[PDB]
Amino acid sequence: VKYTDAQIQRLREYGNGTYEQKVFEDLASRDAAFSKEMSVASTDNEKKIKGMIANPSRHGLTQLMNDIADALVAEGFIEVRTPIFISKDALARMTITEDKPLFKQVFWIDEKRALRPMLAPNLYSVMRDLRDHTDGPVKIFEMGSCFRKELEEFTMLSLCDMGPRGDATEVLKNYISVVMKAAGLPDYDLVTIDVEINGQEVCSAAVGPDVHEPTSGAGFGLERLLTIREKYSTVKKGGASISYLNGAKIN
Amino acid sequence: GTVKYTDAQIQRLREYGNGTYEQKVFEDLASRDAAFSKEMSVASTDNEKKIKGMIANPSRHGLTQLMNDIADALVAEGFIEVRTPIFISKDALARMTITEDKPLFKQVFWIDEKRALRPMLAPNLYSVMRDLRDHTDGPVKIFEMGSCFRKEMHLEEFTMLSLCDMGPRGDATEVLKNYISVVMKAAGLPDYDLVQEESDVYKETIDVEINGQEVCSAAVGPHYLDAAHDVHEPTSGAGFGLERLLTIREKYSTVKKGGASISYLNGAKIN
Ligand SMILES: Nc1ncnc2c1ncn2[C@@H]1O[C@H](COP(=O)(O)OP(=O)(O)OP(=O)(O)O)[C@@H](O)[C@H]1O
Ligand SMILES: Nc1ncnc2c1ncn2[C@@H]1O[C@H](COP(=O)(O)O)[C@@H](O)[C@H]1O
Ligand SMILES: [NH3+][C@@H](Cc1ccc2[nH]c3ccccc3c(=O)c2c1)C(=O)O
Ligand SMILES: [Mg+2]
Ligand SMILES: [Mg+2]
Ligand SMILES: [Mg+2]
Repeated sequence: VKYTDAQIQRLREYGNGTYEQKVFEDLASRDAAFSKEMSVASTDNEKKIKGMIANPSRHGLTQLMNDIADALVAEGFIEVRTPIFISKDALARMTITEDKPLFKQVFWIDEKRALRPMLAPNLYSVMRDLRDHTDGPVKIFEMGSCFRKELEEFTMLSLCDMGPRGDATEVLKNYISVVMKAAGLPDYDLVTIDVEINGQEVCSAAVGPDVHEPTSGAGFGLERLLTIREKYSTVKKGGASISYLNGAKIN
Repeated sequence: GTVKYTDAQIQRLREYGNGTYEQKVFEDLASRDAAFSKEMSVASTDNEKKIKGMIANPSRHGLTQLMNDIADALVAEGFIEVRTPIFISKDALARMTITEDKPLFKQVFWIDEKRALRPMLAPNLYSVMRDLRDHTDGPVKIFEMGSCFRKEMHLEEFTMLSLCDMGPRGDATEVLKNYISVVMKAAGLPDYDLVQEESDVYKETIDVEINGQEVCSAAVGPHYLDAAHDVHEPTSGAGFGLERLLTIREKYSTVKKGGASISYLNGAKIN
């Protein structure tokens, strides 16, 4: 006997335990355990919010962004910031056309512009222009909000490099290692390449997608990383919200 | 003399250059045009040097660094850093008194019939601060840094830093002035003026100006706005334009160079 779907939802509202795994042998014992775990979840949540107010910290998502960013700069990556608005033409050069399914997920701002659903269009542009100014490899990254109709707003970390690279795949796997280790998630699986933790995809990366330079890139979902690391019971608690703050429900 | 660079020449000089071209005066058109030619070459050269320096010495972004400098200073003062959604509701805008008839309403980017890109951080911050009051009897002090959007030193996407305090100990105006000092000093801009300005949302604000350029609007209340958000105690708050601060501190010739861009990187044009 397990918690009902409704009970799971109620437990996850204020609690960050792993309630789906629990089994009982009696509706009566399920119900008694549920009552106790709901009370513990709620009191634990209240104590946690009372603690943040009393000892404020950098936001958990901001802290994670800083930890990863300082690691990438030490690896030689330039941090860039690009606009949230992108053009329809930019999406089309990404092959996101009325045909592709991602297109139907795009938030349009007007007839010619959209909220970016990924960071790559802008980063490709910046990377290519930076290469106009140097003979060497160019390595950049951005962290920022992306938007898709479904989290509808999520924070992507995208890194990319252009230029000569001995063993592109090995180099890309090392970039992934730098990020994951800096994020506090050193244990993960690789599946052009996907990063999974217990089957949950947290990164998609690839080597080398009219003359072009060698290029590779990796995109991480930072709320997903934070959720896994802090063992929050939903992906809606660690990022931007007016209901949650650093894992705790404020209302 | 009395001859200046033309408006078009000023725009051309500022594309790659961060000098103060609007101050130049010349005897005649020939001397103006000769100086323009020389200064355009200097600007392009200096710009290329800056780009090559950034490539040789990769760094955090200047806007990110400013955001961290100020945020660390506020957390040290006991402010909670929050992050709230970019999307907000039409009702939330109405609660700020941003309704159909108001000028700012015409500046709003709508996502659908009920939701918009936030033009300001106050709507979400009011909600969060009010809910945090449910959990403490003491001061509630929060801030957010994040993109806001307006149809328009103006950008259509800009980064606001908004702070607010519900129930501070002491006079709300002196407390607000001290918080402004913390931010401005942490931003590397200790010299500024505080100027009363009119506001259709707040009635009157205290603005932070540097050489006449607004970089922040701040206010206590007003009471009708607090009551509209179920807040029944003294509140204050301040909203800073981070690109404006960075532009002034780094002496960039336009506000488009230090923030998010596909043409500029930390003051230098890459294309
Ligand atoms: N379009 C914009 N681009 C860049 N910064 C902006 C923009 N609008 C506002 N800001 C910054 O946000 C701060 C707080 O926003 P506020 O609502 O007071 O702006 P505002 O009074 O409309 O400004 P302005 O008179 O300069 O248009 C402003 O002091 C300014 O520093
Ligand atoms: N709707 C979403 N919510 C949260 N994270 C997302 C979302 N879409 C994509 N991501 C993250 O972004 C990464 C790259 O996305 P994609 O470009 O779709 O492969 C994924 O591996 C996820 O971690
Ligand atoms: N005038 C700008 C500046 C502004 C001024 C007063 C404020 N007071 C507040 C009170 C509670 C919650 C948040 C705020 C806050 O954002 C805030 C911001 C704007 O709002 O765009
Ligand atoms: Mg304005
Ligand atoms: Mg103004
Ligand atoms: Mg103002």
